[PDB]
Amino acid sequence: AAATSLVYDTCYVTLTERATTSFQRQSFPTLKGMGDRAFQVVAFTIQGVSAAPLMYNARLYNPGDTDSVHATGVQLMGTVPRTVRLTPRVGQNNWFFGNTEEAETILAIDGLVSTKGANAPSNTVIVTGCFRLAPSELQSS
Amino acid sequence: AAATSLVYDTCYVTLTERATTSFQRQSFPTLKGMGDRAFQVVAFTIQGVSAAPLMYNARLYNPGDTDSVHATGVQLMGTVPRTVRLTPRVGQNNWFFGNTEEAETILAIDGLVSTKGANAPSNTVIVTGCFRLAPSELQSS
Amino acid sequence: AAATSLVYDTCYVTLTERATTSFQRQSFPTLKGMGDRAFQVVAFTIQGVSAAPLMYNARLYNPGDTDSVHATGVQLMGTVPRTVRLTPRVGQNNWFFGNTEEAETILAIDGLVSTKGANAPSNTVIVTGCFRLAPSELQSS
Amino acid sequence: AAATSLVYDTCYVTLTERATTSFQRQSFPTLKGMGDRAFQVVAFTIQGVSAAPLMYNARLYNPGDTDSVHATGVQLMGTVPRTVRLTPRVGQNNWFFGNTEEAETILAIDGLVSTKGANAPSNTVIVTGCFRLAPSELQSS
Amino acid sequence: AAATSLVYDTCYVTLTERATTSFQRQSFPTLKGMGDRAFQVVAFTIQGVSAAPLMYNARLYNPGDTDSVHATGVQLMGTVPRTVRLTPRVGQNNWFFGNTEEAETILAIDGLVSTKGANAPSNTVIVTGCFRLAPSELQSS
Amino acid sequence: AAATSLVYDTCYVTLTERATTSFQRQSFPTLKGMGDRAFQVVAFTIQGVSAAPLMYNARLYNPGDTDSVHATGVQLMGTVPRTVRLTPRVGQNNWFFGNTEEAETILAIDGLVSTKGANAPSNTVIVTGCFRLAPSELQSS
Amino acid sequence: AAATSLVYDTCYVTLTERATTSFQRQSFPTLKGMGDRAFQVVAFTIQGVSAAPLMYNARLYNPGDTDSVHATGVQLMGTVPRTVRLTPRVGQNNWFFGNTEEAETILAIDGLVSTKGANAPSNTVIVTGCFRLAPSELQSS
Amino acid sequence: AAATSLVYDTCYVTLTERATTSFQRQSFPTLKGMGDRAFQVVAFTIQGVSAAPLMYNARLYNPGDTDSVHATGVQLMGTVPRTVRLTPRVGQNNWFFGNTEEAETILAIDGLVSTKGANAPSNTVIVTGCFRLAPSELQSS
Repeated sequence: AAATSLVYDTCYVTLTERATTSFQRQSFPTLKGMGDRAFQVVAFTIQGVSAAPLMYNARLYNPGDTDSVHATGVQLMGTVPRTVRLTPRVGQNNWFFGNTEEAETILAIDGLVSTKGANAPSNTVIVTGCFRLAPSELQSS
Repeated sequence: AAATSLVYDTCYVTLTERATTSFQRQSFPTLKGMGDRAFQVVAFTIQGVSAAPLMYNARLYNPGDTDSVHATGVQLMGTVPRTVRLTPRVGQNNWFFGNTEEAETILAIDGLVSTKGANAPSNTVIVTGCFRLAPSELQSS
Repeated sequence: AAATSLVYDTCYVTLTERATTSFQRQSFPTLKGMGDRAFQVVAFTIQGVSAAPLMYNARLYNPGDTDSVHATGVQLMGTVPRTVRLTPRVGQNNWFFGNTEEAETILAIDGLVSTKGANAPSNTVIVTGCFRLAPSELQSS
Repeated sequence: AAATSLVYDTCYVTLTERATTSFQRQSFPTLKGMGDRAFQVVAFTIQGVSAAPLMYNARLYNPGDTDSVHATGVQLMGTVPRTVRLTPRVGQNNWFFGNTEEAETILAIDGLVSTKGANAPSNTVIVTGCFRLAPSELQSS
Repeated sequence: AAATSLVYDTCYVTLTERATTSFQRQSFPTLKGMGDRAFQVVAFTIQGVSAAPLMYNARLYNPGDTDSVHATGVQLMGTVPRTVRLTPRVGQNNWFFGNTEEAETILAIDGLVSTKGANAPSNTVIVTGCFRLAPSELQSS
Repeated sequence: AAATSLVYDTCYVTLTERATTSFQRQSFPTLKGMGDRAFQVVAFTIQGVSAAPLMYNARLYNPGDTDSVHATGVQLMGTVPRTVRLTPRVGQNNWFFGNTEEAETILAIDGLVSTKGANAPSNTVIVTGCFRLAPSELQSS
Repeated sequence: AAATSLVYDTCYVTLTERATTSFQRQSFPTLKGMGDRAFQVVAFTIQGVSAAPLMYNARLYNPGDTDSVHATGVQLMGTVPRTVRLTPRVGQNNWFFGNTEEAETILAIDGLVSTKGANAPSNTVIVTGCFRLAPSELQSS
Repeated sequence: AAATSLVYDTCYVTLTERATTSFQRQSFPTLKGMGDRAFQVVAFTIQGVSAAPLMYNARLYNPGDTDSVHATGVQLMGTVPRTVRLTPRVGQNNWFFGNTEEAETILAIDGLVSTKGANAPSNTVIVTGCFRLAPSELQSS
C-alpha cells in the first residue's frame, strides 16, 4: 500500500479578448516533469487583476474531452486581485492516467469583453491547481 | 463562484417490440436549447402503461459510451401507470460537456415481448430526467 | 405531480450614459431555448466594474408591464467588481407564462452620469438571474 | 370586515388527442352564477381514467394570460382513476376580479398520444377547483 | 441595496347614492407627486359617518384591472365614525409600476341605499392607504 | 390617531473643488411632491467614488439655519465606492414644517482638495435620506 | 427497481521480468461469461510469492484508457505469500458498460527486477477482483 | 479465505395453460456462463401480468430432485404487475455444485386455468433469482 500524494502547481498568464488560454499538463511544473504517474484535479484557485473592466471564465476539462465539464462562469476583473475557487464534484474529476500527453488540456480560461470588438486591457491571472497523485508507474531493469 | 442549477426535463414515447428507443440531448427541451453548458444525470423517472402484457428496460449511458453503464432491468407493464426510478451511482454519472452533440444518447429504453415474434400492444412511457447544470460557457464580444 | 426546477442564467453588457439596457427572455441562454414552460424570477445578482465614476440602476419588470415594479436604486461603480442582489417580494414576481415572447423585458439597467452630458467610461456588468420553472407544456403526436 | 368564503366546484370531460379542453368560469357551476365577486384558485384536483394508454397535461392560467403559468406536466392514464393535484404558488394565483367574463380560461387540459396520429381511447377526467371568494360587489337601489 | 419605504396617504369624500367614487393615484398626495417609483397597497383604513342610514362598499383594484379583486362588502353608516380595514392577501396586491398614470384607480367606494331611488344623506368618508415604495427610478444627466 | 410614515429619497451629484453642493427639499423626489406635510431627517447615507484623490464633507442643516448643526467631517474618496452614514442626535433633527420651501437646504456637501488651487477629478456622490412624515395637512372643500 | 449484485472473481499468473501481465474481462470467469451487463471495480486483492527477490506493481485501468489511473506502487516479493489491496477512489472507478470487449484491460501487473537484465525467479500472483453488477441488458423475443 | 459473492439473475417468459415452464441453470445469464463454481438459491422474485384471469404456481427445486421441495401456491394474475417472493428455508436450499449441468432445473412455473380446457390469455412473468456463489474451482496450468 502506497499513500496518495497531494501537490499544488501554478502557472499564470495574460488573457486575450476573444481567445481561450489553455493550461495543459506541461503548464504545471511538477506535473510536466513527474513522469508516468496518474493524477486528479482537486481544486483550482484563480486570481485576477485587470487594468480596466474585463471578464474571464475558467473551465475544467475531464481527461480527453473536447469541451469543459465544469466552469466558474464569467467573472469581472478589477484593478485589484480577486480570487475564485473552482472545485469539481463527482463526474467532473476523472483521473488522468500516468501517460497523459503534455499537451492535454486541464483548465482553459476564456477572455471576454462587454463591448463588441473591444480589446483586453493589461491583465494577469494566476492559476493554482491542487492535484492528487497515484503511485509512480516505474520501469524494470 | 456560480451555483449549480437543477432541472427536470421530460419527453415520452410508444415502445416497439424488438427495438430500442433512444432519448438524446435533443429529446429534453431545456437541454436541447440551453446552449454550451455541461450537465449531469441525477435521476430518471419512468412511468409506463401498456394495453396488454409488455416489458421494457431503461438504460443509462455515460457520455460517449457505446453501451449503457446502468439499467433498471426488465419491468412489467400493466393497464395502469407504474413508476420506476433509475439513479446513477459513482462512475455511472460522468458529466456531459457543454458542447455535447444533440444526437448524443443519454437514456435508451428497450421494448420486450415474452412470446417469440409477438408485437407490442398500445403503450406509453413518460421519461423524466433530473439534471445538474454547470455555468454557461459564454462567448466574448 | 412534477417538481419545479431552478436555474441560473447569465448575460452581461457595457452600459451607456443616457440609455437603458434591456435583458429580455432571449438574453438568458436557457430561458431563450427551453421552449413552452413558464418561469419566475427568484433573485438577480448584478456585478459591476467601471474604469471611472459611473452609476446604474437595475429594475425588475413584471410580465407585460410598461415599467418596472422593483429596482435596486442607483448604484456607484468603482474600478473593482461590486455586487448587488435584487430580490422581488410578493406582487413583484408574477410568473411569465410558457409562451412569453423572446423580446419580453425582464430586467432593465439604466446607465447614469452625475455631470450633465458626460459619457460613460469603460464598464462591464454581469447579470445573473435565478428562475423557477413550471413543467414543460409539451405537444401531442 | 367580511370573511372570505371557500368553495369547491367541479366539471368533467372527455379529452381529444390533439386538442386542448378549456375550463372557463362558466364551466364551474357556482362561479358561473355567483355574480360580481372576485375569486382565486387555491388548488385543483384532477382524476382520470382511460380505456387505453393516453396522456394529459393540466395547466393553470392567471387571469387574462394567453398561456398557462403553471402545469402538472404530462400524466399517464390507466384503466383506473388516478388523481393529481395542482397547486399554484405565489405569482401563479392572481385574483380574478368580480366581472371576469364567463368565457375566461382558468384551467386547460391538453390531450396527448405517444404514437403519431393516433386517436384517444375512451377517457374521462374529473376536475375540481378550490376557490376563495371576496365579498359580493352589490348594486344600490 | 436600498430599503423599501412605507407611507400613509389619505384623501376623503362625500358618497353619492347610486355612484362609485374612485380614488386614483392622484387622490393620494405623496403618490401623486413622488415621481417614477413603484408602490404597493399594504392596507386601507376607511372611516365613515352618515347623518342618516346609508351603506358603502370599498373595493381594492389590482393595477390595470377593469374591476376590483377585493372588497369590504357593504358597510352600514351611523351618525358616528366607524372604521373598517381592508387588507389585500396574495394575488390582490400586485405592485403598481413607477410610471402608473395619475388617473389609475386604486380603491373605489360604492354608495348604496336600501330604499329604491332614495338619495344619500350628508356623509363623509376618510380613506387612508398604507403603501410600500420601491427605489426611485432616477434620470441620468 | 394617524401613524408616521418613513421614506427613503435619493439624489446624487458631481462635486466641485471649492464649492458646496446643496440638497434642498426639491432634490428629494418624494419630499418635493408630497405637499403640505411636515418631515424629519432620520439618517443620511453618502456613497462616493472619485477618479483621483479628493475629499468631501456632508453637513446636516436644521430647518432655517444659516449653517449646519452636524457634519461627517472630511472624507477621503477612492476609485471605489465608500459609504458613510450621518445621523442626527437630539437638537440636530428639528422637524421641517409642511410648507417648507422647495429651496430650503437640508444637506450640503463641500468639495475639498489638498493641493492649493487644484481641481476635482471625475467624481460621483449618491445621497440617500431617511425621513419621517407627519400626517398630510389637507384642504377643505 | 433491481438491486446491484456483488461478485468476487479470481485468476492468477507467473510474472516475467520486463513484461506486463494484463488481466482483461476474459481473465475473470464470471465477468467473461455473464453477458451484457455493466460492472464496476470495487477492490482488488493481490497475493504474491517469489522464490527469490522480485518486485511487481499492480495497476488499475479505467474503461478504455491507454494507461492506468491507479496503482499499488512497486511491491517486494518474498518466499512467503504477502497480500496487498488496491482500492479505487472517485474518478478511478468508472463503470465498464455491458458490452465491454473480452480483451479489455482491467488490471495490469508489471514485473520488475532490481539488477539490470536479471530474470524473474519462480513466482506466482493471485489476483482477486470485487465487482458490482448492474442489471442484465436482456434481449426481446 | 475467499468471501461468498451474491448475484441477481433474471429471465422471463409467457406461460401456457396446461404446461410447466422450467428455469434451468442456462436460463440465468450469469449462472450459465460463470463456470465451475457452486451456488445457492437465496430468494426468488416473481412478477406477473395477464390480459385476462389466469393462475400460476412457482416451485423451487433442490439440486437433482424430480419434484419441487417448495412452492408459492397458485397465484392469480391481473392486468397489472403483481409480485410474489419465494424464499427457501432450511432443507429447501441445498447448494448446487460447480459442475451443475446447464439443463438442471431450479425453478418451474406451472400455468393454470380455472375453466376446463380453456387457453391462457396474453401473459408475461419476470423471474429474478438471488444466488450465493462459492469460490471458483479453477484449473491448473
